[PDB]
Amino acid sequence: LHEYDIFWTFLIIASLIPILAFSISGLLAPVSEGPEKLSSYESGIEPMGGAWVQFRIRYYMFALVFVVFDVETVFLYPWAMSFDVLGVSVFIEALIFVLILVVGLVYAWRKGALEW
Amino acid sequence: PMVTGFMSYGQQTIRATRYIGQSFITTLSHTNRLPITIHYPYEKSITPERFRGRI
Amino acid sequence: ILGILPPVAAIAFFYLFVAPPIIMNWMRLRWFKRKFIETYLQFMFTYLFFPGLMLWAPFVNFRKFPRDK
Amino acid sequence: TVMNLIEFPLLDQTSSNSVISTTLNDLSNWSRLSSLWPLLYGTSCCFIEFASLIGSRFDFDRYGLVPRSSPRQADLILTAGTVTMKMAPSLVRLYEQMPEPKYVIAMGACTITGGMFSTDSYSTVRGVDKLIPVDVYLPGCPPKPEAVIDALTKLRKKISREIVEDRTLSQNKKRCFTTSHKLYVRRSTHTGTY
Amino acid sequence: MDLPGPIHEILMLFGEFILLLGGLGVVLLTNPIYSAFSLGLVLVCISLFYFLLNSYFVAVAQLLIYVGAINVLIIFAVMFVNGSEWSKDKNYWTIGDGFTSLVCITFVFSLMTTIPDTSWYGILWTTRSNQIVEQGLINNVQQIGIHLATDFYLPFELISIILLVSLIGAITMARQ
Amino acid sequence: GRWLDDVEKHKALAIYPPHEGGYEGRYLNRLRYQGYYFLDLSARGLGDPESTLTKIHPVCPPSLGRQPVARWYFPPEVDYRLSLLHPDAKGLIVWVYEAKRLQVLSKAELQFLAMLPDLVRVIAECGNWRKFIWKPLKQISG
Amino acid sequence: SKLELLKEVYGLISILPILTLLLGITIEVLVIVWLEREISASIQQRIGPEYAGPLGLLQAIADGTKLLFKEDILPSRGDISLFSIGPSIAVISVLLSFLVIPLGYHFVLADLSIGVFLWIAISSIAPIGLLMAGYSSNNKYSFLGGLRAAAQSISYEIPLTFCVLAISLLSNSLSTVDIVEAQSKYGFFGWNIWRQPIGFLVFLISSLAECERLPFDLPEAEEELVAGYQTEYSGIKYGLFYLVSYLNLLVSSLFVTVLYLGGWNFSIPYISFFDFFQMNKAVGILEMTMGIFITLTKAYLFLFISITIRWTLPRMRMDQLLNLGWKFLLPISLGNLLLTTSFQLV
Amino acid sequence: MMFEHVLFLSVYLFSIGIYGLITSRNMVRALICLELILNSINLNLVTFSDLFDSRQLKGDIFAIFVIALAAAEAAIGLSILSSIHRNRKSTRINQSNLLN
Amino acid sequence: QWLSCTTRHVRIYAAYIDPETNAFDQTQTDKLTLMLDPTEEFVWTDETCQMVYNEFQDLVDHYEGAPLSEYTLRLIGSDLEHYIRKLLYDGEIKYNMRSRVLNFSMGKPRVK
Repeated sequence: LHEYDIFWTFLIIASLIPILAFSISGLLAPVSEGPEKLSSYESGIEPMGGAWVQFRIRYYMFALVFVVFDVETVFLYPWAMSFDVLGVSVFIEALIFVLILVVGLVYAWRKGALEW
Repeated sequence: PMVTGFMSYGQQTIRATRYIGQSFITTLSHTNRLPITIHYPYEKSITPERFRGRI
Repeated sequence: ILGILPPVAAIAFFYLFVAPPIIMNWMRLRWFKRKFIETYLQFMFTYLFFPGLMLWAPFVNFRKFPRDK
Repeated sequence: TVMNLIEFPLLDQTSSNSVISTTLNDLSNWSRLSSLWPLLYGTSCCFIEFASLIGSRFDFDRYGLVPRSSPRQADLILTAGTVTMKMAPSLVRLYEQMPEPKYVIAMGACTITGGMFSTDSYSTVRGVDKLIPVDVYLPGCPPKPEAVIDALTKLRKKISREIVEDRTLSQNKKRCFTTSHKLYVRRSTHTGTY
Repeated sequence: MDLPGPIHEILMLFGEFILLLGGLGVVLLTNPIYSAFSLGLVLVCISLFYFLLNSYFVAVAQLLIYVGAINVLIIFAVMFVNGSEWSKDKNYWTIGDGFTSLVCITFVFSLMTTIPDTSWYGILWTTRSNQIVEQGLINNVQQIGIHLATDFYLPFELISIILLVSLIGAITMARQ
Repeated sequence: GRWLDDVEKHKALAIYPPHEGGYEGRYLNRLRYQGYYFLDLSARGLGDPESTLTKIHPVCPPSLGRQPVARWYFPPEVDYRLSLLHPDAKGLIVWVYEAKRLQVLSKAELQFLAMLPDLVRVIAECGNWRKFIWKPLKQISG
Repeated sequence: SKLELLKEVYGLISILPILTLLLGITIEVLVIVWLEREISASIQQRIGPEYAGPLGLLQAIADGTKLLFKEDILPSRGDISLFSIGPSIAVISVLLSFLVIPLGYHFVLADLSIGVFLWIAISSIAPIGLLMAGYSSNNKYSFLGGLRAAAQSISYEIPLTFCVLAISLLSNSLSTVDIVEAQSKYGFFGWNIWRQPIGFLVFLISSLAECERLPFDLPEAEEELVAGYQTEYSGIKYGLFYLVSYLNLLVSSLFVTVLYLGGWNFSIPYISFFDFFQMNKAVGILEMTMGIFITLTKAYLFLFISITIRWTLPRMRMDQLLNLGWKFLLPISLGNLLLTTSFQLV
Repeated sequence: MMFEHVLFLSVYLFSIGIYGLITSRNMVRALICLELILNSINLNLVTFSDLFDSRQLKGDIFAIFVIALAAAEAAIGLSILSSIHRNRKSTRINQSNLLN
Repeated sequence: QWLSCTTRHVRIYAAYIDPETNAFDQTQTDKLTLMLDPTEEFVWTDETCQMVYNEFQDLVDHYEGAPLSEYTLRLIGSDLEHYIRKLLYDGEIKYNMRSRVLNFSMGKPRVK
C-alpha cells in the first residue's frame, strides 16, 4: 500500500498490448476476402434465420442465487482480515452472518432451485 | 434425512477417489510406458509378398 | 576490477554453451523408454541454461558464412 | 497451329527487393507451411485410412498437424472419400469460408477423376477440380497412407517458393452483374418436423 | 501513500472523457445489449476512479460485485426482452424527450452552480484532526476491517437477513 | 547469389537436399529476378525426352474406357514458352524433379537434356544428406 | 525558475521489468504448449511436434507467427463495435493478474496488501468478455457455445473464494509475500496443503473448469456445439484465446502453489538456508534463480497432474457440471471454513 | 483538481441517470439507469471520505452497504421481470396503464 | 433459402449479392445475381464477356417457365459450362496465367 505506480504502468502497458497486436496484424495483412463473408461457420448448409433461442428459465435461477450469495465474501474479507487484531466478538458476529446464508442455501436446495 | 447424507457424503467421495486414484496409478505405467510408436517418415513399414502398387 | 572479467565471463559462457547442444542428445538418446520421473530431469534444465538453450534451439543458424578473404 | 494457347506474361517481371524486407516474409511463409492444421472432412471409399494417420502406424501429428473441425480456423482440408453431386453445394462453402493461405490439395483417385464411379451414374462428380481449385492430386482408392505424407512434403515447398510481392495475388475483384428474374418462388421443402 | 505527480490530472481528464461517452452510450443506443456492455464499461472506468483516490477496498469490491455478478445477471435478463430497433432521428420518441432534456438540464444548472461556490479546499483545512489519526499504525484493509465491526455492528448484523429475504423472494417470484 | 555461383556458368547441375524441401525454396525465390522463370516438370511419365523438349509429341490423354485411337497431339514446351518469354530473359530455369513404349530417363537422357542448356537451365532433383548440396550431374551421368 | 515541472516531465517510470515479465510469460507459454503437445499426444503415441528443428522448441512461436497473419475475417453480423472489443477483455483479465504474483525472495512487483483479493476480482471479469465474444457474432455454435461456458464459470468462483479465505485466515494477510511468509516456518510441515487439504481439493478441482478444462470432452467431440465460441475467430483472435486459456492455467497453478505450498521455500525452511553455514558471500543471484527454480517446479507438478487428468476422466456435461459445482463443492468449501475458524480460534 | 473535478462529474452522471430512467421504454433499460444513479451517488460519496474522515472511515462502509443494497434491488427487479414476461409476452413498460 | 448451384466458375446465386458484401448473404433473395469465376481461372476483357451477358437474357427470359428450383439452376449451368468451352475452343479466351497452381480442367492446349 505504498506505490501503485507499477500497477498504473502495467495497466497502461497491458491495455496497449491488445490494440498493439490488432494494429500490427492489420498493417501486415491482406486487403482481400470480398467473398460472401456474411455467414459464420460449422454450418455448411448456408442457413440463416431464427431467434427465441434462450432457455434462460433454468440458468436465470443459478445467476440469481449466485448474485445473492456473492455479497457474503466482500463482507467476510474485512472480517477475515480482522480476526486476531480484534477479540473474539467478531467471530460470533460473522458466525451469525454466515449461518443466515447457510440457512438460505439450505432453503434454495430443498425447494427446487438448483436443477438440471 | 441428513444422517444418511452425513454417512454417504464420505462414501461418494471415497468411491470417486478409489476410482480416480486407481485409474491414475494404472495409467501411470502408460504415461511413462516403454513402447516406441511409429518412427519418422524414413522408417516405412515392412511389406510382405502380396500387395499391389504400380502395375 | 582488473581480474573480474575471467570469473564472470567463464561461468556466464558455460551457463549458455555446453548444455544447449547436449540436451538434444540426452533427449534423443531416450524418449520412449524413460521412467516415471526421468522426463523431469532435463526438462527443468530446459529453462535454467536457457540463455543459450535457445541459441542452440532450432534457431541454429545456416547463414552462407562469407568465406576466408 | 496451336489450339488454346496460353496468355502472354503482361509484366516484364523485373524487380529487386532488399534482404531485410524479404527474409521477413520468407521465414513467415516458412512458419505458415511448417505450422499447417488439417480441417476435418471425410465421406466414403477413400477416407478411412486418414484416421490411421493419427496413431502408431502413421503419425502426421508429429509435424504439428492440429486437426481443426471448423472452416474459419484451419487452412488444410482433405477431400477424402469419393464425392457425389450433393454434399458438394455445401462443401465449397468450406473453401469459401477460411483465410486465404489455404493451398488446398486432393486425396483419393476417385476424387481426381471418380475412378470406380465412372461407368454410368447420375451422382458422382468427375474430379474435384471442377468444383474447387486445389494444388496436388492424390491417387489410390484407398489412397496409400504414406503417399499423402509425401505429397504434403511436396506441397511444403510451394509455400517456401513465395516472396513479399506474392502477398497480393489473393486480393479479389467483383464481376458482379446486374440481372434480375421473372419466375415463381418455391417454399422450403426441407421441413424439419416428424 | 500518495500519487505520482502531475500525471494525476491527465488520468483524471482521460477517465472523465471516457465515462461521459460511456454514459451517453448507456442512454442513447437502442440495442439493449450494447447499452449493457457500455454500462459495464462505465462501471470499470468508475472503479478506476475509485482506485485513483487511495481507497482500495471500495474499488476492488465494487469491481467484483458489479462488473461481475450484476452485469452477467443483466446480460442474462436481456435474453428475455424481444423486439428492438425503434425509431431514431433526434429525439426518436415524443416531445417528452425534449421536456426531459430540459428539466434535467435545469437540475444540472442548479447543482453545477451550487457546487462551484463552496471552497472544498477550504473545507479541508477546517478539519485537520479527522484525517490526522490513522490509529497509530494501520493499513487500509484493517481500517475497514475493524471499523466495520467495532462500531457498525447493527447494520452488519442486519444486512444478512435482507440478503436472505431477497434470495427467497427472488426464487419464489422467478419460478413459475 | 550462392546458387548464381553454380547456375549461370555450369547450366547443368543437380540439387541434393534433405528429403523434406523445407530449406530449398529460398534458393528458387532468388532466381526470378534475372530472366530465369520456373518450369517444374516431374519428369516421370514421358518417353524419349528429346521429343518432349523439341518436337510435337502426341501425348495420349488419360483415356475414358472407350474411344480407340484418340490423341490430341500435344506440343513441346520450349519454343512456345520462349515465344511467351520476353526478349529480356537470361535462361529458362527448369527442374527435372523425377530424375531419381517408354524410354528410361537414364543418365544418357540427362546428358541429352544437358545440351538444351548449351545448344534451358535444367537442374535435376534427388534427395540426399541433411546439408543442401548441389553437384554437376553430367559427371554423375555416366 | 520551475515553470511547470522540473524533474517531472517523463523521467519517473521505467518499462524494463514489465517487458521482462512479458518476455518471460511468452516463453513460459511456449514451454507449456510444448509440454502439452509432447506429453499428452505421446503417452502411448509418437513424439510430439518434431521436424520443427531438433524438437518443437520453435514450433510454438511458429504457430504464433502463422496465426499472426491468417487474414482476420470480421464476419458481417456484428462488427468492430464489439468484435475487436471481445478478446481484449479476455486477455487483460489474465494479463493484469501477473502483478501480485511473486517469484522468489524479494521479487514481487507490488506489495499491494489487497493482492489475492485483486486476483479474485480480476478472475471474475473474463465471463463478461466470453459472453461478448460469443455474442459478437449472430449465428449459433458461438452464442450458446459461449453462453454455456460463461454460465458454468459463474458456478465456481464461490468455492475459489471460500478456499482462498480459508488460507487468508491462516496467514492473517492478503499479500502473497506474507502468505508464503506464514508458510516458511517448518519447511514442509507448515505447508498449508497439509494443514488444509480439504480446501486444496476444492481449489484444485475448481481450477480445472475455471481455466476451461475441459472445454471439450473428447478429441472428436466438440466444445459442446461445434467449438468454444471461437469459430469465426480465425487469426490473432484464436491466438489470443489460446493464450488466455493457457494463461488462466498458468495463473491457477502458480496461485495454488504459492498458497498451499511453500512459495519460494525449500523443503527446509527458507530462512534456514542461510544460518547453517554461518556466512554468505554471493547468495543474491543464487537465491534469485533458486526462487525461480523451487517455485516453478511446484506449479510444473500441477501442470503435469492436469495433463494426466486430461486423459483419465470424461469431462462432465453441463447438466452434471452445475450439480457438482453447486450441491457438492459449496457445502464442503463452507464447512472447511467453519472448521478452520475454531481451528484458528487459538 | 482531484477533490474538485470528480464532483463536477457526479451531477453530470446523476442527471443522465434520471433522464435514461424517464425516457426508458424497456424494463431492463430502466433498471440499468437506476443502477447508474446509485453508482453516481456512490461516487459522490466516496471522495468525501478520502479528503477527510481517515481516522475512522465513515464513507467507504456506507459505499459498501450501498453496493450491497444495489445488488439486492437488481436481483429482485429482474425476478419480477421474469414473472411479468411470463404473464404477458412482452415487457413494453409504457404500454400497460390498466391501473389508473 | 439461398440454395444455388455454386459449382466452379458457375455460381448462379439465387439471392441479391452485388455489393462488396450482401449484408445478409441474400438481401432477401430478390435479384438472382451471379459472379464469374472469382478464382481467376480465366482473365476477362469486357467485350468477351459481353456475349455471355447478352445470352444471359436468352437463358433467364427465353427458356424459363419453371419455379425457383435448382432444376432451373442446372438448366442454366449446363449451357454455361459449354458456352465458355465454345468461346475457348475457337481461341477467343485463354486461361489464368498467374502465380496459382494453373490447373487444366479441360487439359493442356492442343494443335487443332
